[PDB]
Amino acid sequence: DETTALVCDNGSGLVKAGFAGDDAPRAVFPSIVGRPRHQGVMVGMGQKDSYVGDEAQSKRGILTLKYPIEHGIITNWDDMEKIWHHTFYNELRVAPEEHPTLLTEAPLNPKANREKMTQIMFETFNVPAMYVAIQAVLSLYASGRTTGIVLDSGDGVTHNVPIYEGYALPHAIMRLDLAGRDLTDYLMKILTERGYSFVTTAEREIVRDIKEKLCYVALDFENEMATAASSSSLEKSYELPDGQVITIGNERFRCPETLFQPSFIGMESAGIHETTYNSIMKCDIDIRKDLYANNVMSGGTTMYPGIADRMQKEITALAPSTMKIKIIAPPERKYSVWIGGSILASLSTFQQMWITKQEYDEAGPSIVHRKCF
Amino acid sequence: TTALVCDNGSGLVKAGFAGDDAPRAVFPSIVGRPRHQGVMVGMGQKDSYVGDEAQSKRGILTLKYPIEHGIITNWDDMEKIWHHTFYNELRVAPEEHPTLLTEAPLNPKANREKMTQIMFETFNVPAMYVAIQAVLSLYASGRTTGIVLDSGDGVTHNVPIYEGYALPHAIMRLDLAGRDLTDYLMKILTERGYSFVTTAEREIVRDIKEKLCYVALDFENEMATAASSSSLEKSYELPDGQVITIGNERFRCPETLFQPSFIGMESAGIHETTYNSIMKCDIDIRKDLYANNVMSGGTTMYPGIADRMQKEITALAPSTMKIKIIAPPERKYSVWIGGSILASLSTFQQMWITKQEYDEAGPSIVHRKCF
Amino acid sequence: DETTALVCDNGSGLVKAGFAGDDAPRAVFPSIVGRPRHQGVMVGMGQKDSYVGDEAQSKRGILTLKYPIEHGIITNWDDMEKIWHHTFYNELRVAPEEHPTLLTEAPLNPKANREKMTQIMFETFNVPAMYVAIQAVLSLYASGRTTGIVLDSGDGVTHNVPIYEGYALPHAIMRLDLAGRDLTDYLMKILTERGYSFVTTAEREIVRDIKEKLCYVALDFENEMATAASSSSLEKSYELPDGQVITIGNERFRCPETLFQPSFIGMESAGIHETTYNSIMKCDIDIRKDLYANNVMSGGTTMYPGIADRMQKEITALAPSTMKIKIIAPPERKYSVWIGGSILASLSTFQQMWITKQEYDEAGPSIVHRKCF
Amino acid sequence: LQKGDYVWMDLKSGQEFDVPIGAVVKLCDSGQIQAVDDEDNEHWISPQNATHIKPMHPTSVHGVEDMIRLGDLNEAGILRNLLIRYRDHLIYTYTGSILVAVNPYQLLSIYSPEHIRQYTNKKIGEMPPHIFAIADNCYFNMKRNNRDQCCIISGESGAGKTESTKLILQFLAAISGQHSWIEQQVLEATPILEAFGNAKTIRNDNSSRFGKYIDIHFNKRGAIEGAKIEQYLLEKSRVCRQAPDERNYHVFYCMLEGMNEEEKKKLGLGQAADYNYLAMGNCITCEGRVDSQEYANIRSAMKVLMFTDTENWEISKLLAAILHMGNLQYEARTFENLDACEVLFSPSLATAASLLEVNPPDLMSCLTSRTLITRGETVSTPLSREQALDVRDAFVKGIYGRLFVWIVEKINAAIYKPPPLEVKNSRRSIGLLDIFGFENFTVNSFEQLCINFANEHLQQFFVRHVFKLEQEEYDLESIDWLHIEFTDNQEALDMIANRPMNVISLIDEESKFPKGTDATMLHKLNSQHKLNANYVPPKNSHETQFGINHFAGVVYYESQGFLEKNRDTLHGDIIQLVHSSRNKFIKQIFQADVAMGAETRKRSPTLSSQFKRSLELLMRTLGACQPFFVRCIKPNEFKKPMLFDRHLCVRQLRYSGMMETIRIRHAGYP
Ligand SMILES: Nc1ncnc2c1ncn2[C@@H]1O[C@H](COP(=O)(O)OP(=O)(O)O)[C@@H](O)[C@H]1O
Ligand SMILES: Nc1ncnc2c1ncn2[C@@H]1O[C@H](COP(=O)(O)OP(=O)(O)O)[C@@H](O)[C@H]1O
Ligand SMILES: Nc1ncnc2c1ncn2[C@@H]1O[C@H](COP(=O)(O)OP(=O)(O)O)[C@@H](O)[C@H]1O
Ligand SMILES: Nc1ncnc2c1ncn2[C@@H]1O[C@H](COP(=O)(O)OP(=O)(O)O)[C@@H](O)[C@H]1O
Ligand SMILES: [Mg+2]
Ligand SMILES: [Mg+2]
Ligand SMILES: [Mg+2]
Ligand SMILES: [Mg+2]
Repeated sequence: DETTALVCDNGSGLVKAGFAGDDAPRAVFPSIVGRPRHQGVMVGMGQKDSYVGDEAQSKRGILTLKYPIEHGIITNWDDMEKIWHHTFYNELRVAPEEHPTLLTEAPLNPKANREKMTQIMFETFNVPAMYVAIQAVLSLYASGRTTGIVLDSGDGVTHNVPIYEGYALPHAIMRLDLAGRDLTDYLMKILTERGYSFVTTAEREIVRDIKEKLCYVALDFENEMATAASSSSLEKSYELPDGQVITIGNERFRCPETLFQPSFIGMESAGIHETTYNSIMKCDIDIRKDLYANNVMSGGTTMYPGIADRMQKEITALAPSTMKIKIIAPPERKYSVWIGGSILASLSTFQQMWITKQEYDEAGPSIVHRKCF
Repeated sequence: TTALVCDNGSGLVKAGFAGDDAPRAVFPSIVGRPRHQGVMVGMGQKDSYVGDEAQSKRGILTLKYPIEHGIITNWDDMEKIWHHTFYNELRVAPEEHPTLLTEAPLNPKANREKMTQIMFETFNVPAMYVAIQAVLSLYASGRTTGIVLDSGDGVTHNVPIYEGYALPHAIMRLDLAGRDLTDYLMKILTERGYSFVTTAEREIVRDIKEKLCYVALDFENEMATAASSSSLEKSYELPDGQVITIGNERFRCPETLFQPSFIGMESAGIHETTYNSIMKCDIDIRKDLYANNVMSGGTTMYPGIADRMQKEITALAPSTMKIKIIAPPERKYSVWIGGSILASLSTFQQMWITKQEYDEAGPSIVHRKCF
Repeated sequence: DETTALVCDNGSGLVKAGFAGDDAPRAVFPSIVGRPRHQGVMVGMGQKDSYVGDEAQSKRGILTLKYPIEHGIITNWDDMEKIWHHTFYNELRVAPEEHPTLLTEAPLNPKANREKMTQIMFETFNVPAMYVAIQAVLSLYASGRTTGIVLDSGDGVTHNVPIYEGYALPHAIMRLDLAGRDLTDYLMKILTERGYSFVTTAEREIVRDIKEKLCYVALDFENEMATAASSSSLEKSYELPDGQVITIGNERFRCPETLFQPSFIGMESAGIHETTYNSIMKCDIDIRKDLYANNVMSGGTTMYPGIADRMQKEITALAPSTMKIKIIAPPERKYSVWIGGSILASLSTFQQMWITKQEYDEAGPSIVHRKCF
Repeated sequence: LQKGDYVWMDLKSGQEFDVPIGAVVKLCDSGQIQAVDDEDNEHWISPQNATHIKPMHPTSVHGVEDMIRLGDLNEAGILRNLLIRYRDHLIYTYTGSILVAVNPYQLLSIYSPEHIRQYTNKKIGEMPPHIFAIADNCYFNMKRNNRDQCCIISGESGAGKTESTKLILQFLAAISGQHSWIEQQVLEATPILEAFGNAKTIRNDNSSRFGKYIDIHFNKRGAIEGAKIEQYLLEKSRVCRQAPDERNYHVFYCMLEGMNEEEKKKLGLGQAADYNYLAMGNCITCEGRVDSQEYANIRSAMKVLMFTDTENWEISKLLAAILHMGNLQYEARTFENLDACEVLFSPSLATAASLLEVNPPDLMSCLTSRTLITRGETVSTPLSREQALDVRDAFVKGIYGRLFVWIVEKINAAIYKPPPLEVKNSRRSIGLLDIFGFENFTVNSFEQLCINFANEHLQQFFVRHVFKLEQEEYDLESIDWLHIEFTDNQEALDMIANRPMNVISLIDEESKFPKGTDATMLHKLNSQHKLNANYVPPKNSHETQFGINHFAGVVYYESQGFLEKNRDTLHGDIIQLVHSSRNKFIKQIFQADVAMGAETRKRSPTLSSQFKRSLELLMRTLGACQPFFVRCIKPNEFKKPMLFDRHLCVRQLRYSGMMETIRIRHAGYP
């Protein structure tokens, strides 16, 4: 009777899991699987051939870390099973065969991804029911709105989905593959100018931590260049795990800048501001004002200081002067996708939209295409 | 059938049974032969003397070490030493007891293959195994993480280990050891007028080293104190009755460990070697390595060596870091204790090289199985 | 008027110097500085506190040799000054104050190295002009092409730079720190398995000579090992400078194999073949067909007898079966960087891109960042 | 379909131990069995659920002494047969060759000198079941085949195991002509041995923690020439650690209260709450006994067994020293980048040294240091805080174990009467073994694992004996049996202690392995035994329980507690301190140890190693003798003369292993 549903927002970098109804995710941990790369010499030591999640970042210096999901597409279908097993048994401590599960996905992904997710859920873990939903839609549920264009940016993909009164405009959906992982790689590349060298997958985590703790979005890129070149006030220090101290200057705001100028990492695509403006323009003329008044930002990549201010500045420059540009950046936007998923899964109206085991048994893995979205 | 742990060191032989606190037999690894003329007919005549009786009859014999710098030079003498260990010291038949042996990390493969062949054919052991000494030192220290500085009579080597995973690229070896320290003491004693040449006199100088040598924290200050006062001088009585007084030699002899340029070697000191081994390891690993500088071997028993190592490594390392030099009081037998623990483990019982495997594969089986 | 320029390809192991317009370098000597480590007893003998170049090899037995350049980065700015002084005066017989100088540098080096080179050249040797170039571009210049991906491998660094029709793709540039120095150090570690012990910095050159004279690359590593473990056809003999004879077997092809398997020395990176394939696949889809057939190999580390066949086999296995893989290994690739530098410095259109003394005086040492690359 | 019949009515109750009750049929409408299920219950059975009704076989209808010939050979039938006999004051029943006795909780009159002679020279089945009958046939077969016999008494604690041992000895006393003063001594030995060998558990106030064997030696054509008491499988982890709602051995409590105050003052004793070795169980007083009365019983029994007042004072001091060492407190120290200890000052430390008659500096160094004693030097090594607690507890357990052996030796000296062995026919012994039974508590620990491991050997010994007398015997005379399967169950034993990579050694290996924890031990067990069907791995990583499929069923053991109980570390310094002690008694009980000289103390046989060797010695003794099996069942938990709890009983039937006899019947010719 009172069978609580499961919401598993399995992103490219972090896995968010919990129960439908809770305020915050129960388990958050990196989506990595590590394997030993050295020689084991002590006989009788605990021999594990795989480390998943937080356990793989504690024994991080003797492992090779591999993300099973890149750009929102699952490339390794055994590491992903390992991660799902960890999430279900070792993190949530629940039996997968007695809880309906809700999964999230990027807007434009290959259909094979959804089909294999369906097959794995219904044949390996034997879930009673399943549903796959768009993260950008769940962001609106979290924000408590029915109208607005949402800018979701994790570390695999960045996408915009405009919605008006619960109606989505598919032709105005945009998808970019520039995200937090590319930001980390660009920072790791530009750190070599000062002398610091990070190559290993273990050092990639250190670079990501430096990015998260020191990087910010500059409102005026040229002036911030001038200030950084003329003074050391913008310089900050960070201590490496071995005790060495590094100092970074203009990199703090050069690294996040690639969001607005993707040409830095060699991409021809436009910035997030231009992408959002084009997505708004693709919609109907009447919808545009309400879309301007409601810009919802979600994802970890949107957590840089000043990103909302610069986004408002750029969209104000692009948009007509009469229109009022409002950037909605909730403080908990890092978990808005999961919160919206929980709200959606906790609705009575949603309980007849689950894909049940009988329908899968009679239709095959293609039932998800006609049921979910 | 209790396993036998035999730590065939360059200087001393530590032997015993697995699952014991301390080595059963600890005797020097020398083979002495008469160097004079036998005039009394009927006196018991022995071609060779091995170990304690060789030391006892040091006057009329010439002493030779079968093992030099960890490599077995004279296999006939080494076989004699193994026979003495098996039958005279431990009083155990080798054919009924598995035997565990130790070896330096970077010895030639021929040494290991020949040891395997001798064990399986000359002594016909049921099984045998060769292990690295630093891993056994960690086993004795009761840790699964840390960098081990094992210095004996032949070689000095560092092996960094984390959670049981060794980093072979960071393993370093150095040939400076107690034998070189003894020779350097023999050389520097000539400045005071004392002359030691014969191998027996070399053993006497080794005794003098072990009794009077120590490590000074500040070499220049210690030199100044020795030059300005006679407080550091100490007296030692030779077997014939003569007494010798030595001054700055006490701390000059161990200092060659930190300044290998004294004996004319270009290699870096032990502290710099440890620091380089730590730096070669991954950045996440370095903190646990710095906090777990395990020490083993007889050559690390000089007074103040732990303090000097801590000072040098602290100077080299970043200030935020915590440098801890772990020197157990029983570090001379830590390798044997670790070998006993390893042989006692039930998990290790599946990793012995059985006689059938040797009969099939040949002596090359040891590289496939051990390490 | 007719002021010939100077090309100084100061690598990590060798210094190649000469004049613009020449065919081959005029001065090729090791980049070391030697100092005595013993006690001088004979009063009257001329005492030198430093030996640079070939004299440090002639007096190798009583000196400590120190490379001032490691992994392409200059670490000893006094030893580097001594080497540059020796190159200018004692090897070239030319005053540096009246000749423009062209220098080479790794693509992804720290930005302080270039500035320090600029300051040293413009304040110590008083050169009238200067330029710093990238070695892969000069390798293409020597090879006489405009489209191709260059795999340069000296003994400091190994880097890949793809170029199409004179345009470089900076985001596809790969740098990897595994070269002849690491190969020598690995041979010096695997040579102890037979009883040979080289620990001295003077005995490092003997191991380097052994590697240069007896090491090749196997087409099939496992088959080569199986052959070497079944006969004595692969064994060769080398005589030490004191008459001792040493024999090596599978160490001949086990040393160069670490280029394709960096895990041998404990590195997590990928082999040179996979690095080249990734660099090619990081480019535009229209460029890959013309890059697969223009793999230009440069550097001294690519002189092994059989590397061009192994690399072709690996890239053919990695690439689609409809592309033609062609590895271009010129017989003179050991001097390709210098030849290309001479060709570039001899160009008439290049004379407007020199960093003049007035520009340096006006803009400080930072002029080089905007004048070069 | 008739009325008033007996029909097996099968309730669908969710309790784990539920079997059909059956009831007499009443009235006529629908099912309407009722008329008491077996006590008073009503069941308005409908026609739809009439499938719960199965007609009952006449042999099951009336209680049959031999359960082997029972019509419905099922747990429900066997449970029921006990029930009519118990309600009729019959507390004995056969299962072919196994007696089943139900503790009456009342003094019944089935035992009398008339009953002795009445059952004398009577084979099994000649008379109603009786504990005398097992004793008589055991005595008769003894001289008939000139082979030593053994009787095994086992069951749940408080089911009458000890009493049945007394009654069997009483019968064997009377079958001999002389009164045989030995038995009176054996009864006198019971209060002393039970005092030092039993303790209170959550289930029973007096629970046996070891195996008792009484080797009553029989002379040629005679009886009670001599008797020897030998103890096995003594639980020693309890001396230092007690589970919640459980308390240490009764000796410490009986000694601490009910003694002259001046005697306490000399020993330094106070109350019982002060000592952690007696108060961590949080139950000092056990309702239903006045331990002071037991102290008089203990001392008086000692006086009969030639225990002089000097000996008891020697014993009391050692027990006094145990309690004071228990209250010693250790504090962590860092020394010089190492692990060091510091025993906080307390009157217990000074009192312990005085009681042990050792130098206080010597006691301090021995508790907080270890010496290598290699050839040529000594070398002292500091101990960590966890290691210091280990050597302290090992010393405490060492004293109590050796003290227990001495008491058994002293009792043995007065009753053994060494038989003249110059004749080849030495004597024909009849061993009586009083052993614990299988338990499956809510929380099972290291103690339960060794206890459950022991019954695996006993059950295998029991199964083989039954199998031999099964179609292997009674078919062998007439009917073919080779087609019939007689497989054994050694897979469980092989996984536990009889194969490489067995469970016990993995516990021993993890005890000494560097940085060893209970979590790491569980991972070793999971990695090695995941594929084995007998092993049930924990479902999650956070779960700390592993399941082992014993013969009775799957039993889950808590990983926490291991690697702490299974560490009996006695260094050489401990024996050195004992040898130098002024007290002669402490040196006397360590007599084998004070002849030291072995560095094999790295072995220091752990509680697992000692338990196995004791079990192997026990099994060899039973192996040499032909076995007779007796099962004792407690009908109810609240002691009442007539109350038969079904769920409690059937649990004991399943865990006893008696059901294997019934199973092999079905495989053969039922
Ligand atoms: N405080 C922060 N500042 C900047 N970036 C952040 C911050 N916290 C997280 N990130 C980035 O967000 C990325 C993933 O975040 P998130 O969107 O929660 O996961 P997912 O991509 O699975 O949705 C990480 O790669 C990280 O670089
Ligand atoms: N107290 C001491 N002080 C200094 N050196 C010592 C001391 N005791 C032993 N040594 C040195 O230790 C060396 C041998 O120690 P050991 O480790 O047993 O040798 P091996 O490593 O060859 O087995 C001897 O050469 C001796 O010089
Ligand atoms: N024939 C050869 N075979 C193998 N390696 C070689 C050969 N010739 C030169 N090398 C290696 O090339 C390295 C330096 O060559 P070079 O490309 O001139 O270096 P750099 O580019 O740093 O000046 C040396 O370390 C040497 O080991
Ligand atoms: N056959 C019996 N007749 C009378 N009382 C009995 C009988 N068996 C057990 N009891 C009662 O049970 C109580 C405890 O039984 P005991 O045999 O001591 O338990 P355990 O088997 O645990 O030692 C005794 O007080 C005794 O009165
Ligand atoms: Mg997301
Ligand atoms: Mg040694
Ligand atoms: Mg080069
Ligand atoms: Mg009892």
